[PDB]
Amino acid sequence: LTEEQIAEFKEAFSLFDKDGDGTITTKELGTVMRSLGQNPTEAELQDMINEVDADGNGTIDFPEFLTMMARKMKEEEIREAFRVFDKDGNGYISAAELRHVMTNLGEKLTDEEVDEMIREADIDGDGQVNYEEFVQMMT
Amino acid sequence: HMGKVYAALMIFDFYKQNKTSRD
Ligand SMILES: [Ca+2]
Ligand SMILES: [Ca+2]
Ligand SMILES: [Ca+2]
Ligand SMILES: [Ca+2]
Ligand code: NI
Repeated sequence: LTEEQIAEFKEAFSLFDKDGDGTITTKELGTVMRSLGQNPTEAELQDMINEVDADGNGTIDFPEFLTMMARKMKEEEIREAFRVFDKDGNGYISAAELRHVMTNLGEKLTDEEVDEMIREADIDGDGQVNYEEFVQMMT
Repeated sequence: HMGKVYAALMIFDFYKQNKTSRD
């Protein structure tokens, strides 16, 4: 593990943890899932948590949050993720599209930050993320 | 920097793994 990627995990944890109390609840999961176009049920949210709830307190702490990520790490889902960003359906995530999603997740980003992000996932250098580039990132 | 999106999407996808279809 590197410092930078600890920080990124930490930023992500914070996207979910809207009230900043250090724990992620089903409500906070639901809220993020819905901001990404999904419509989870109470039961689905509880299942997700239950899967990695090592201490049985019903909420997600930082290591459990990493454990969620580790599990998923162990395609059709990637096409769907992709569509969340590629809102005009044109096959390319632009910087503005990336920004729109980040804003709907409540994240405040400088123009430069958004471009940095596109630039990291961009592989061919055309300045956008296409589908195969989104796959590599999810992979 | 794009790391945080990657992680949100992992949780996003973990949710998908845990779906139950229609009543
Ligand atoms: Ca919280
Ligand atoms: Ca817990
Ligand atoms: Ca597009
Ligand atoms: Ca590209
Ligand atoms: Ni920066």
